[PDB]
Amino acid sequence: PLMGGFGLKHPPPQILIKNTPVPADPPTTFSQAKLASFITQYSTGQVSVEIEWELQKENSKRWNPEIQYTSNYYKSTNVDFAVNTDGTYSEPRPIGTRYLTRNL
Amino acid sequence: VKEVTQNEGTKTIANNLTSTIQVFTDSEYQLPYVLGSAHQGCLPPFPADVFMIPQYGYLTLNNGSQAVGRSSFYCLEYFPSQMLRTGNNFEFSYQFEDVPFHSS
Repeated sequence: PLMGGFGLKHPPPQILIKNTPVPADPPTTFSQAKLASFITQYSTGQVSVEIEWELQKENSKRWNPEIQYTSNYYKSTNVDFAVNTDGTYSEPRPIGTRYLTRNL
Repeated sequence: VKEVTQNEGTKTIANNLTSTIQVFTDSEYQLPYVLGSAHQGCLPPFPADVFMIPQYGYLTLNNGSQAVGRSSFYCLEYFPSQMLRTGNNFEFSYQFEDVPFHSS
């Protein structure tokens, strides 16, 4: 994929969910028209997704230290990757996946 | 292994029986792989020639002459290597992965 990712011929199936329609009271005389009146309704619940990942461990003879991803040492008004005073979670920066080096 | 020493203008060469040499193969390909650039120093075509062994070096990421943060340094003494005196010998065997025939 050009956005980056894992191209999959059979990706994880997409899960579809819908509230079953519940009709409001029909008339007492029969009518062929479909029922256009429903009870206003919504649903809530919990969802768990669990992915097992396989890792390729870094094995390298490089003598000097690697570059690592580290948080800023200096003081700040609020912590990065944490809620603010109002309770809003924010992500300060995009975090790329490549800090390690290999030989080309 | 031979020691050579200079006295005034005369040169003299003598066996050093207790000295060693260090030999290792990089089986795991953890070093910059410097073969395949068509450098000199291969075994001579004609078997009666004696050849000098070329010096090993490698290049790393640069900006101008200066080094960047991803530049790697490799200490070769940091691999395991076999040490051989004058009675010792060295051997290893390698098997090529399946590769298509060169079409001649």
